[PDB]
Amino acid sequence: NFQKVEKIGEGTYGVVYKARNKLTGEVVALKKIRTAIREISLLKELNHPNIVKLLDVIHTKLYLVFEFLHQDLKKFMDASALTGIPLPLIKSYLFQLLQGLAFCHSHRVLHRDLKPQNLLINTEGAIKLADFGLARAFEVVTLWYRAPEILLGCKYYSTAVDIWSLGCIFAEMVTRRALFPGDSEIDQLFRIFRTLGTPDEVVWPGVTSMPDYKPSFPKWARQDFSKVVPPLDEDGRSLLSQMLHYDPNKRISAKAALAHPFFQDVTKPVPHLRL
Ligand SMILES: CCc1cnn2c(NCc3ccc[n+](O)c3)cc(N3CCCC[C@H]3CCO)nc12
Ligand SMILES: O=C(O)c1cc([N+](=O)[O-])ccc1NCCc1c[nH]c2ccccc12
Repeated sequence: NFQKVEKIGEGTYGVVYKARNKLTGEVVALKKIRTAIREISLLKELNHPNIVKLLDVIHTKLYLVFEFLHQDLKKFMDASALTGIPLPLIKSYLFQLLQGLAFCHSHRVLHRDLKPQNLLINTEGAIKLADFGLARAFEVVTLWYRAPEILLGCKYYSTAVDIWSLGCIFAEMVTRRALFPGDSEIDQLFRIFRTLGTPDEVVWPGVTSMPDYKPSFPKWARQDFSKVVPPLDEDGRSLLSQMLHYDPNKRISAKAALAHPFFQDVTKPVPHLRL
């Protein structure tokens, strides 16, 4: 084979290896997965600083060669759990991720499975989206970041599902605890309901006609964001509240989120990375 190879983890659609090109010496990441071959390959020339670069596509069964990043945000959050990630770095990372989402959404590409392990960081302060759910689009599953319209059975969900996931990640960076740590689809939905209130037609028109909506759902009252992400200042809570709107049509877009006052003082700090 063309590479020398070491496992780094499991994406949603296949296993990921750190590897060195035998002839070139390039250090890269290889994802092994298992027409569509087409639109994936366009993504080689659609590049953004906050999206992981796809280097090559190879089919026998399907290999994807990516640039290599040195840490993922789950490991970085775990490493930072005793002290917390500094607010300026949280804010820089959120801003960068919204830039990546604005870009891919503007090209009508959804991610669909944002989670801390899929967000990759380097020593220079960048963070990049990875592990796009693009294989269906063209070992226990984590539901903690799933938008409620997905859980309620919406077939044709939108770019808003990514804003929801990013909102959950934002909250988790701030509080150092997962916002909605469910272990089943209904447990995930009811954890969301218990925190944000059971949605109704007032806050989410059409929710009661969603495929998996049940009139027998318990009706929980909404608690206040002061309780949900206490340390976060009012600008951060306002932005988070707009990222976690039940109605996908009221939920803030990535482009709109970038203009939120929370980012008026955004900067690009350097993380303390132990590699
Ligand atoms: C795009 C392919 C890729 C490139 N770098 N990289 C990294 N680098 C960080 C890193 C390096 C060395 C050891 N560790 O533990 C982390 C991790 C990672 N992933 C996290 C773990 C689950 C699989 C996979 C998901 C997201 O692609 N995927 C990638
Ligand atoms: O990230 C993955 O694992 C992944 C998986 C599959 N797949 O499984 O078919 C396909 C593509 C993937 N990444 C592409 C990253 C990418 C480069 N330029 C872009 C421009 C817009 C949106 C995204 C990108």
